[PDB]
This record gives sequence, structure tokens and C-alpha cells, in this order.
Amino acid sequence: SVHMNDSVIGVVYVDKKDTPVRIVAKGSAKVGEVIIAGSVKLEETDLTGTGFEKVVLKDLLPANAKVTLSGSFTDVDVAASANPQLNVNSGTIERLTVAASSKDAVIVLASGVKVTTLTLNIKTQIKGQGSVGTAVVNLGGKGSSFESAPGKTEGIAKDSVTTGGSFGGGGYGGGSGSSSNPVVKLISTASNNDRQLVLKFNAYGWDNNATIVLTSPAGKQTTYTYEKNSAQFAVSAPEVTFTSDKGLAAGTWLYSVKTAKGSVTSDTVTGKAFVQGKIVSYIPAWVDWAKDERGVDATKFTHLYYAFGRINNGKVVTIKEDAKWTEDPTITEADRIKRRNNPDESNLAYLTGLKAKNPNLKVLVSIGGWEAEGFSDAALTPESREVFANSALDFMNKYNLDGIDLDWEYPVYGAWGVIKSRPEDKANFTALLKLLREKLDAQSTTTNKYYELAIAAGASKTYTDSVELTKITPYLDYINLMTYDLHGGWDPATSHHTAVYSATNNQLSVDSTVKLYLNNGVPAEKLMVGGAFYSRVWQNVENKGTGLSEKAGSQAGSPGTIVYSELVNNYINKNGYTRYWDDTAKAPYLFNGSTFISYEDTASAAYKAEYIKQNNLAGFMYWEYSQDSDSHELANTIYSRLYAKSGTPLSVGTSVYAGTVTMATYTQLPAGTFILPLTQGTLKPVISASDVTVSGIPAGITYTVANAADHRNAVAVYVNGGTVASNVYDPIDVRVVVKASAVLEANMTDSAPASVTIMPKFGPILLGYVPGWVDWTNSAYKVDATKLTHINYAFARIKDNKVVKISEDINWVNEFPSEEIREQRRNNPDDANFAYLKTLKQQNPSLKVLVSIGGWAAEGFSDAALTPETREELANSAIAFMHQYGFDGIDLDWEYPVYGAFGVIKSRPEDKQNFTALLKLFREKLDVEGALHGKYYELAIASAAAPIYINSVELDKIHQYLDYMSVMTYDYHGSWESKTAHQASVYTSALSPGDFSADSVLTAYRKQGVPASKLVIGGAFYARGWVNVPNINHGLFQQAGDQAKNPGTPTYNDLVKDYFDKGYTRYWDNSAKAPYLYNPDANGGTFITYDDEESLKYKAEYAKNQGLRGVMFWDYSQDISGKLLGAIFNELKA
Amino acid sequence: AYDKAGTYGPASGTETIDGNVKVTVPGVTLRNLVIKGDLLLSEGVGSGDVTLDKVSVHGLTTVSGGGEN
Ligand code: NA
Repeated sequence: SVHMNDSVIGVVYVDKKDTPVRIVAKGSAKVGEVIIAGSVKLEETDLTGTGFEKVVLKDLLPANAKVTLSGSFTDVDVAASANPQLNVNSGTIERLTVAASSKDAVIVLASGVKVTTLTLNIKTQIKGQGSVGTAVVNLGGKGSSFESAPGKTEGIAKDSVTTGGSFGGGGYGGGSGSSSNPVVKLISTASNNDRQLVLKFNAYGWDNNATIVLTSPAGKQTTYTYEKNSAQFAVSAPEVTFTSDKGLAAGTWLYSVKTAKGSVTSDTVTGKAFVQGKIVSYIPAWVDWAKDERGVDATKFTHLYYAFGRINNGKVVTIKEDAKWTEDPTITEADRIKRRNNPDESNLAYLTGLKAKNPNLKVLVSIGGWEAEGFSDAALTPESREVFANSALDFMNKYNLDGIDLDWEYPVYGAWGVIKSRPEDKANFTALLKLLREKLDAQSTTTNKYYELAIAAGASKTYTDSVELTKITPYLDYINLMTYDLHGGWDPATSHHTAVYSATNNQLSVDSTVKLYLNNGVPAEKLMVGGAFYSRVWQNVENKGTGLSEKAGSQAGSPGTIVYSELVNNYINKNGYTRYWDDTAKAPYLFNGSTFISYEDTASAAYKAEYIKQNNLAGFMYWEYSQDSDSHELANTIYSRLYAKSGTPLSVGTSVYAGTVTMATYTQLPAGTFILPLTQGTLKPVISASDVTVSGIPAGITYTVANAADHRNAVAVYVNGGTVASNVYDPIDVRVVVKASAVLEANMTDSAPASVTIMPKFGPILLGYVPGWVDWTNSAYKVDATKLTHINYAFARIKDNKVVKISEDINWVNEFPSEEIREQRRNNPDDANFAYLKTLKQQNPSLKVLVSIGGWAAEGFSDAALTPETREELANSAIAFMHQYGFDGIDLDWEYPVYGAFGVIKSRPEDKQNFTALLKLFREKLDVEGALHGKYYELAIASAAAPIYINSVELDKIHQYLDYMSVMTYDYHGSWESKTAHQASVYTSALSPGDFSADSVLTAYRKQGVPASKLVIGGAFYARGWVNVPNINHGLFQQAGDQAKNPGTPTYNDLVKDYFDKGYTRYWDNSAKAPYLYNPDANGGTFITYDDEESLKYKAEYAKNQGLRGVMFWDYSQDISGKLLGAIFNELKA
Repeated sequence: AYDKAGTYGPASGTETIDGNVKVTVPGVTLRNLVIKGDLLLSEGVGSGDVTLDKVSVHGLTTVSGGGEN
């Protein structure tokens, strides 16, 4: 034998005759190619070097030569016609090849041997228990045999090879051995539009039991068993499918499943499922969210992405620390200074604080964005990736966020030089994502709080080609698809930038993108569709067609993008820009003959939401929340669509912008226009006559309907004007239905009939409450009847089911223990006041003075309303009182049916229907009275703002009996609560979504069916307020402390002598059109909410523009200046 | 350089030769050599051993003899 100890040999040729030479390689030995032309045994013993590598059995090999190999070989080649046998006794061969020349070749592979690749080019017998990882059976290898089956077989003659014994590959194989246990295998999970979670699994050993625990995205643990809950389960053979209730919270659910058989309890298996309905709202870091006045209503989305965190020195920092951003040389020095001071920490605190208004809200940090540098380097190596990931988690943890999103724009191509990029970005992005997912999971083992990981992705094929979708997707809760900026002024012709569908072959869309992503393996479940709250603009577009798909010239001056709020304010159907719709793409655009604007609106948002639901996608993402309209119409539309109840189509909704046309004489109606914006649904750019129905326009007066000029989405009803057939003494209710056929959206239903008003020639009413506990005859401040049309005298009361003077209500007379007040109340100056009112009625002979029966704590209504007999008695008595004291009608102020102001007065459930019967009877009797007395008597009520009031009264059944309802659009907030707010605001502040205003209250009355012309808006001549109010935003919408020193209800006169310029500063909520006072020094901070001359002007303006009957206020005594009244009166005359 | 010996070669020190060698008999160790040119082993090595300790062959090795043991 020949030993080759720590040696070096080159090529070796073996022509040993008759019996083999053994050749050994020991230690650091090194051998070239061994060429075999005789009998031989290669052996590698105690080998530290590489030893043998290539071996070839050549055609010179003699018949029956013995050739055996032990060791680790590379390529071994049997190329010998003399019926060669190769024995491989131990070790490994990378590639063993049996050549076409090697007739009757036999290959004997001993049990520990591993051949990674065996290639057969001649029919070969392979023997022994040795292993072959892949047998490549080419045509010449057809019919080859293996005593033990190769791991895989490839090549054209694969199917011809035989394996195993005479049994067939793997043998008689039987048994065993004692199986039994319940195993659960997970098949898959799914969601639907209804937000059910569906869990499918194969349960071996189905013993009619199993237990599932669900963890909500907000952490709620929940358990389901076949025992309690087989209603939610369905069994087949191994197939079992669990089905949750509808309406689960959108986002990522964690589940565990296990089966048993009494004691023998299965391996617990776990996973993640995804519930449809996510709304990802991007919020920009560069708005100062603490100072913002436009507001954020986080009830309309599920996720808030803080855009953006940045990368500096391979770590994650606030955007103020990113010099690429703060030192942009393209802006002004003052602009850079604002950037350097960007209030990130304040922002982040304000935004997580919105959880109070939506507790399910997740807030994530989004890292990166357009022109954000640092990713290629951050991802470059295992240590760069480690610093980054750790940094990202610090950010997340520092601000108490719910997860991390990356927006790298973009791997590999770097958006073509905008950022640094390299080829390695592609695998590096995968590794970075892997790492982050690892670290977030690690941390959750401690915190027991699940963290999301997500990205924003490019829509282009270039982007999909630059990342490893199938590889990264398992690390991601979802991909946010940037299905916007699809086309833009960089294109030589105009197109849509964010369309749902591709209408022409080269137009990209949401649909083209989603199809690209699905085609690369990404699941629907994990795809968020993108929308934009901004437009892409082209200038110098040829003035052809509609501008769409037309050539554009120079973009030199171009703004590039215009944010949706600016489009609403100044472009959509404004300033010569025509609104058009592409009914194949489902996208709107504007054109003025030279500028083309592609954008996203209410209609495209609805088609996009419907695409998402139709394809069972993850939800709707948008850039960015602050670009929306004042009302947040895009955000609201998105929420409405994705959260719509299956089986009920959305109704078209309206509001009113111009709701009054006023008669010039008793019979001459001038031309005029009613304007009604849609609140839900989007008109065709051009409507037709059959799309709107109008009722109530007088006979012989013609009208047309059209889209209103200078509005984006409003109906105009043009009343032609003419001569009404008989005198018009009272308002005419006009009702406008916007039909399903009017709008762009596909399956909406008709709007409810919207009420607007033809006003009779004297215009709106102006009603003052005049308190009867003021002795007017002797009051230095008098009532100016030239400025009122109406007075309500507060109050008459009910005693023994009879109407009596207020001095007969002993509850009221003795309200206070003061013996002076009791005496003054017993002697309430009603008779003197009635002679006074009568003198008023001389210097304004058109004045109406009504008696108000009831008021706060006034008893007797629930009893009076109970039977036909009590109603009769109260009505007859109220009428006798009316006539006896010279009144022109009756107002009833029942405070309040059903709930009794929470136990202040008696109440019953029956008050709801009985109030209707009471009013009906009062109207009948007053018709009788009128027909006897030669005159008309009014019937009105005072009514309340709260939803409980609305639910406690039949508004749609009572309006018919009433001249109007004086709605108490005040006392919304006060000392009974600890947080400050507007007690009387005409509009709901942008900073208090869903809050009370005149607008919100009077809309809700109208949505119950009450005509605009039976509504009266209420002003308050007194304030409400809070003490211990923090000096933040001048006390507005602040949590307040102990209220024992609360100022109660100062009147405007009190405000004048004690508050104004006494350390109180007057502020103005412009979205609410409401004033307030703050004094940091008064009692820990004092905040006052009231009406003033400005807010009453706006109430009055609201009345005129909405077609209301008029304005009312409480009360005449509370402003001895005449200025509050003068403000109303001047605006109603104007 | 055609051997027929015993343990023929250097000690702790590597030693260069050249030309076509012909170790023609059993038991012949060769050590710390570095042979430019060929190494032959001939039918004369028969059924017996031949060790090679820290050798080098820049040319062709040609095993025509030796046994299994
Ligand atoms: Na080897």
C-alpha cells in the first residue's frame, strides 16, 4: 500500500494489474485528479487537508477490475466500456456520472455513503443502502435500478427507473407504531366584508371538542369551545371551520386552537389572522398638531401613521434631526428655521392622545418617505441593521406607539438618484424586515402586547422587480400600496394619477397595481389600496376634448400638486374649471382649457372602497389626512363606505346652503335659487330634470333644477318667479328629493325630502321671551316692540289642571327661603305686565304676544296629557286664560316629556304620544277660537336639543299643529360637566367632532322630518362657565378642576359690569362661530361661554340661509343695552 | 533518481530534487522531498508498502504497484 502523508501529489495514473493497490491520503495531503486504468482503493484517513478530488475510470480499465473509493470526492466519472463496477465504501461524492460508454455499469453505495448528484447516461444498477440526493436519469439511463430510492429523481427518463425491493420503493413498510394522539393542523384563515374571522383546520382525532382563543388587536382575550359554541363551528372529515361573529375590529388577530379526547389534550397551535376594514391615515409631522384648528376625528380611521421618522447616523430620529429636510436650500431661511424647530414631541403626544376618542386606534411611526436617505446604508450589513432595528424599537417605545412602518423610496434604483441605492438593497430589505419582526416578537414575549410591521410600496413593475415580495410578506402585517402619483406632469400627455381602473392600455391604476401584486404571490388580505388627498396638475394642455389624454407643453410654472382643500375652496366647479368624470377609470378631473387637474373626490373614494371590499383587500390607506376638506369629507366617505351595513344601501344625503326665497308682495314671488349640497353621494357633473323632484312650488310658477355654479356637489333649484294665485300669509314648505339617478355612485337610494322655504313678504320672525317676574311698567329698560315680531310671556302655570298665573305655583313662589323673594313672588306683577304688553301691542300693531305655559320645573303636563278629558280641560282653561289677558296665541314649554328633566317633574312613557294628542287638541280648539273671533291664534312650543328630547317627542307628527318650534339651541354644556366647551355655538367646532351646535341640532330636527320653516333658532342672553381651567388654548376644550366656585349663569349685563376687561380676554372659535372669555387669574383659570353680538348675527344669518322661521332669544331682561337684540334685528333686516 | 532501499530522504528539512524518479521496491519511505518531474512506482513494488511523508510531485505520479495492506 501507498501512503500519502501530509504530501502534495498532482495527477495520478493507476494501471495496477490483477489486484488492487490501496492508496491512502493522510493529514494535510493533497491529490490531483486520479485516472483509473486498473484495480485500486482510494482511502482518506485522518485527513485535515482536501486529499482526493476528481476521479475518472477510463476506457483502459480492464474487465473485472476492482475499484473502490472511501473519502470525500468532487466529480467521479465512470467512463469505461469494460462492464465497470465502482464500489463506494464510505464518504461523499458531489457528482457521480456514469457515461454512455459504461455498458452494464454497477455502482455499489455502502450504507453511510452520500452521493449528492448521480447522473446516468447508461442503464445502471445501483446497489446498497447508500444515499443519492438527486438521480438525473437522462435518456441513456432509462431502466436504471436502485436498491434504495434516490431522494429526488430528475431527467427525461425519470419515470423508467425501478426502486426498493421486489415490493417497490420503500418496501412492505408495515407497521407501525402506536399512533393515537389528537393533532391539529392549520389550513388557512379568511375575513369578509362583514368582518368575520374564519379559521379552517384539519383536526385529527376529532373527538367532538376543541377550544379557540382569539386576541383582538386591542388585547382582548376571547375563548370559544365546541362545548359552548358549536353554533360557530362546522365539522367535515378532518376539516373543521370556526366562524366568529360579524363586526370584529379591523387589523391583526392572534388565535390559538387545540382539540382533546377527555384528558388527552392536543398540542396548542397558534397564528395570525387579518380582519378587513383597516383605514390607514398618514399624518404629516410638519403640521403643529397642538396648535392645529382644522381638527382630527380619529373615529374615522383605524390607524394613524406619523409621517415621518428619519435616518441619521444609521439610527431613527425625529424629522427635525434630518438635515436633508431642515436645510433644503430651495426654501427660505425662515422656512428652514421652522423646520429645525419642528414640534415632533408635542405632535406625537397630541396624536396618541386621540386614543381617548378612539380607544382602538393604533399609531405607528412611519420611517422614511420621499427623499429620505439612509436606508441603503442602514440595511447594508448585519451590524448596520442591528443599530437601525434597535433604534426603531426605541422610537416606537419612546412614544408609546403600536408598531413600525417603513417607506423606503426605493430599493435598488433609489427612485433614480434621489436617494442612494445599490443592488444589495433587494436582499438587504428582506433581512432588515426579518430582523425587525424578530425584535418586535422578542419584545412582545415580555410585554404581551402585539406590534405591527408594515411597509409602503411602489406601484411600478420596477419596484416589484427590486424587492422580494414572497420573501418579505411573511414578516409584514400588510403592504400599503402607493397607488397614487401613477401619472403626472412628467408624462407628455395627461392622465389619472390615482384612478381605480385602467381605462386605456397604458393607464396605470389601483386595479393594475393590485393585479401586479397578487400576481407575485402577495395575498389580498395583506394589500392596502392607496388614495390621495391631493391632485397632479398639468399646465399648457391642448384645449381639446375634456383635457384628458391630451398633450401637455411646458410644466415650468407648474405647482405640480394642489391639495384637495384648496381644490374645494378655489377650483372644483370654480374659476372657469369644469368638473368631469371618467366613468371607466372611476376618477374625476378638472379642466379649464389649459390646466388639467387629476384628483380624488367623494365619488372616486367610494369606487375605491368598493374595489377593496369586492377583492377582499385589507383596507384603504391615504396620503394625507390634513389635505382634506373642512368637514373631512374624504375621510368620512372612506369610513362610511367601508363600515356600511351589508344589505342596506347608502342613501343620498343633503344639506342646505341657500334655503330661502322671499315673496315681494302677498302674491309676487321673485326669481330665486335654492342650493342644496350633497353630504352623501356625488352628483354627475351635469344632472337632468328627472334626477331631482321638487314639490311645493306654487301652481303656475315654473322652476328648473341644475348643478349649482361655484359648488362642487350641490343642486340648484331655480324658481322662476311669478304671481301666486292667492295671498301668501305663511311660509310654503318646499321639498327636494335627490334621486339615485343623480349621482355617480352605483347603488344609492333617493335622499329624504329636503326642506327649504318660500318666506311670506314680512320675512322671518324675531321672538323675545319677556320674563313676567320683571315689573316692566316700572323697569327703566323697556321692550322695543318695533324690533320684535313676537313675544312669549314667561310664564303661566298649571294648577289643578287649570292654567293659572305663576304666583299660584307654590313650588316656584317658595323656591327660595328668603322671605323677601317669597313676598315678591306671591305678588308677581302679572296684571301690570299684561297692561304693559297691551301698550306694546299699540305701537306695533303687528306684534304677536303669546302666553308661554310651563317652563323649568313647571308641573301638570303629564297629568294634563293623560286622557281625552284632562286634555280637554287643560285646553279650555288655556284658552280662557288667553282671551282673558289679551294673548294672540299659546306656547307650551313642557320640560320635558318622558324623562321629566330627570325627576324634576312628573313623567311617564306615555308622555310621548300624549304630547302629540295634547297639541292636536290645542290646535283644534284654537281653530275653533279663531273661527269665532275673526282672527288667527298661534300655537307653538319650546323644545330641547338633546337626543333624549328628540326621542321623547314625535317631532314628525307634531309639526303640523304648530306655527313653529322655538328650539333651545343653548345650554349644551355647563357646570354639571368638568370639561369646557361651547354652550350655545351656532356651528360645531372643528376641535370637537360630534358636539352640539345650532347646526347639528336643527339638522337633526330636519332629519326627523320637521320643515325648516317650523324651526326657530335660539339665542341665549346669559353665560355658562367653569373655574380651575388650565391655561391651554385659552381654556377651550380643557379638563377643569373643582367647580364649587363655578360662576353659574351670569347674564350679559353681569358680563358687561363684572367680566369684560376685568382680566378676561375675549376669544373666538371661528369654526364654531362662538365667543368665549378666559381669565387665567380668576379662580384657578375661569372660562366663559356665551352668545354676543357676533354670534347672534351668525344665528340670524343661519336662519335666513337655512329657511328657518326666525330667531328667538331668552330673555329680554338680560341685556339692558339693546345690543344683543339689535344684532339679531339688523342681520334679519339686511 | 531510481530508488531500491529503506527510508531514503531528509530529516527536519525540506529538500528539492528534479527529474523522473522510479521507487521500484517495497517498504521505501521518501521524506521532506519536493520532486519536480515524475514519480513512478513500477510492478516491482509488488504487494508491499511505500510511504511518502511531506513529499511534493510537481509532475505525474503513476502507481503501477502496491498491495492492499
Ligand atoms: Na477529498
